[PDB]
Amino acid sequence: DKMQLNPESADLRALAKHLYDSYIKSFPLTKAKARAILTGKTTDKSPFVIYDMNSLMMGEDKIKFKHIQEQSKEVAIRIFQGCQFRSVEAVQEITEYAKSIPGFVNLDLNDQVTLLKYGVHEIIYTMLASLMNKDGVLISEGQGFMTREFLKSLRKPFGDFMEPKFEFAVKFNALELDDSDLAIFIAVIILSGDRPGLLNVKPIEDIQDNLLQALELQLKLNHPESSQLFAKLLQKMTDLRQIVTEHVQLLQVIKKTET
Amino acid sequence: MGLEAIIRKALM
Ligand SMILES: Cc1c(C)n(Cc2ccc(Cl)c(O[C@@H](C)C(=O)O)c2)c2ccc(C(=O)N[C@@H](C)c3ccc(C(C)(C)C)cc3)cc12
Repeated sequence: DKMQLNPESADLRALAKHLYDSYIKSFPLTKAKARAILTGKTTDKSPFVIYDMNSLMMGEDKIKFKHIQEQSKEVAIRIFQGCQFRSVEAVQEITEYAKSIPGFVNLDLNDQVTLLKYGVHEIIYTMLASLMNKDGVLISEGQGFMTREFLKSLRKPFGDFMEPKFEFAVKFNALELDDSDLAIFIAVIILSGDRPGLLNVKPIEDIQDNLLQALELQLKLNHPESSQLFAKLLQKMTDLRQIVTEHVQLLQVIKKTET
Repeated sequence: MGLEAIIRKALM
């Protein structure tokens, strides 16, 4: 038929394996290790759960997103300053992963910055779904857990801040992807040839076509029940750009009235 | 440090 064990198909399985190994060393908290925490399938001393204001104030008497602090006594902004803090940390983790993509470092150095400039947001929201469920999201490298309703119980600008990510994560986690699917999918997002300001679009697309081939074979082998999952995963790349747009539109309110 | 010096830094 179509799928066969040719030398070309093995090279796509070797690329998937290579990207998976760099996916483990670059990103400390993987999905499989995060799902075991959420479903209690592990024995990691049962991390803390922040579900209201009393659990937040009491839970902060243990090392948390207050790393460096005495900034922003208000809890609505202090939580938001923690998300942007680890987001910067996620930029360095994604960039270290991008270096392991075959051909990424061989591109123009300015294009490498451009691909990561407009790509980190979509990957931060993709990998955040691995830390989420219907109840909340793992925080502080799995040592905490902030509920979805407590985040929504914040003020008007900050209450709807995490909710679009939860609504994406519910439908995205329903696809039941593992780390082997996400590693290639993340590499496809980086090698996007439609980023603004790209100098050499052709060699970026030549790598993405190679990543798409590896992602196609991956989802066919790993997911026999979900036909057209490769098609569904590409449409999710359009869900992500709306989360980025809603996040930018949320930052407009901060400049307007937040003094 | 506006998301461009951070990526430039990590890209040694
Ligand atoms: C990476 C990440 C994690 C692990 N969670 C869960 C999470 C929940 C609650 C708390 Cl309190 C938290 O914080 C401490 C506990 C921690 O992470 O362990 C963490 C996030 C929640 C929201 C956002 C986000 O939407 N971030 C937006 C505002 C942005 C900001 C800046 C950028 C650039 C640097 C690329 C410009 C990109 C996206 C990012 C993350």
